[PDB]
Amino acid sequence: SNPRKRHRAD
Amino acid sequence: SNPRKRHR
Amino acid sequence: GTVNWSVEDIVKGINSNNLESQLQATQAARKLLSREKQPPIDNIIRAGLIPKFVSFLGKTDCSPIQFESAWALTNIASGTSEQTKAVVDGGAIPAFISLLASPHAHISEQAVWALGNIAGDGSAFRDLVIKHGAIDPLLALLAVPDLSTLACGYLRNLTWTLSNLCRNKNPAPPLDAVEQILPTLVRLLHHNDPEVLADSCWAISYLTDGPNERIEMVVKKGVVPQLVKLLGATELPIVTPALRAIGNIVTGTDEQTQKVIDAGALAVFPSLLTNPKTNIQKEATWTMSNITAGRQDQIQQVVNHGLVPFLVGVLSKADFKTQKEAAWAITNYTSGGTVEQIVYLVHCGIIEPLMNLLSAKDTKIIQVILDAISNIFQAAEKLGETEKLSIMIEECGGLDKIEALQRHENESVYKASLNLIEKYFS
Repeated sequence: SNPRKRHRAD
Repeated sequence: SNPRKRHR
Repeated sequence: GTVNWSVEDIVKGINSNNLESQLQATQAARKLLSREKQPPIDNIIRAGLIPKFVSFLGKTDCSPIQFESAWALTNIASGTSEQTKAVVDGGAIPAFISLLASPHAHISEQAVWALGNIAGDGSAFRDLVIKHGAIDPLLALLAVPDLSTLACGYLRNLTWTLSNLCRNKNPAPPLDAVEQILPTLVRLLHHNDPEVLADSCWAISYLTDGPNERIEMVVKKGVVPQLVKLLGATELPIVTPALRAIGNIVTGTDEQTQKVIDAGALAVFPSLLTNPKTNIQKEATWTMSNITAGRQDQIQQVVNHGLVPFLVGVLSKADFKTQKEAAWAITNYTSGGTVEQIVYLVHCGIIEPLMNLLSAKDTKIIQVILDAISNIFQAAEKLGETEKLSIMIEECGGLDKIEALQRHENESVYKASLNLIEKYFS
C-alpha cells in the first residue's frame, strides 16, 4: 505494498 | 529448494 | 487566525524569540503543509525551517509546539526522497524517537506517523531508524493485555509504521529486528480492525518476499492458518496482501508449501481463480503455478480440490498476464506430474485453450506451451496413445499453428516446434 508514505491533511 | 518455482 | 500565512510571515514568527509567536507561526506552517493542493514543502525547506521544527520537538515545556512541529515535519517527510532527506538531515530521527514516550497520546501518535514516513522512503532510512533504537519504544506502545483498549487510529498508525520497518528488499531488514517485531506482528494479525489486518498482512507480505530462510522465520511463528483465514475475507484490502503472503510462502521449500495446503488454502481458490479484480486472478494463478511446481502428492491435492477445471478456465478466458501464469501452471504440472495426472489434464480440456494461446506474440509463453505439449506427448507414448492426441490437436487447429511457428525467428520456437511435428505429425 500500500502507500510508502502518508500525508496528514485532516 | 525447488528450481521450478518462480518469482513474480 | 493562523490560516494562509505567507512563508515569510511564518519565518518572521519562528525567528522571533517569543515562544507563543513561534507556536502560532508553527501552527500556520502546519496548516500550509496540510493542503492536498501542492503544499509548499520546498519553500518551507528553502527557508531553513527544518532545524527550528526539529528543535521544537524537544520543548517538553510547551507540548502544543511539539505537536505542530511533529505534524509539520511529518508532511515534509511525506514527500519526495530529497524532502524526506531534509527532515533526516535536520536530526529529526532521534527527536521523534524521544517523542514516542510522550504523555500526550496525540504527540506520540504523530511521532509514530513521522517515523513511518521516514522509514517508508527505503532501505537506508529504514535501517537508520532501526539503528537509532525505534523498535523498542514502538513495540512498548503495544504492550497491553488487550489491543482494543488502544485508540483505533493510534493502533492503525502503529501497525502501518511497523509495516514500513518490514518493507523493502535490498537489503531486507535486519534479521534480529524482524525477530524482534514478529511476535507483535503475530498478535496484530489476530486483531479485529480491518485496517490493522490489511497492514499486518502487508507486513507479513514483505517479510515472506525473499530467500527461504526469511519465509521460515514467518512460517515458524504459525501465522499460516490465520493467513488462510484472512484469504477468505470480504474486504478486498485484506485479501490482496494476504494473497501475496501466501503466494510468497509457496515460493519456498516443498515443506513450506505443504503447510499452506495443510491450512486449507486450496479451498479458497475457486473464488480466487474467478475473482473479478484482475490482480487477484493474476496473483492466485501465479500461486497455483508454484504449487503445481511441487511434489506429485501436492499436485494431487490441486486435483482433489477441483482446481484443474479452474485452470482450464483461466487459460481459456482471462487477462493475458493471468493466462501466462496459467500456462506456467500447466507446464509445471506436466513437468512433475504422473502420467495419470497428465491424462486427467487432457480430459478436463486443457488442449484446446492451450493451442489458442499459441496465437500470442509473447515469445516466452510459446516456449512454455510448446514445452507442455511435449510433456503431454511424452506421457502419451508411455500410454501408447500419441496419435489420439495428434488427432485432438489437429481438430482444434493446433497442428495448423504448431508448424506455422517454425518460421518464428527466435530459434527454439524454431526447433521445439519442428521436432513436435516430425515426431508426432508425419
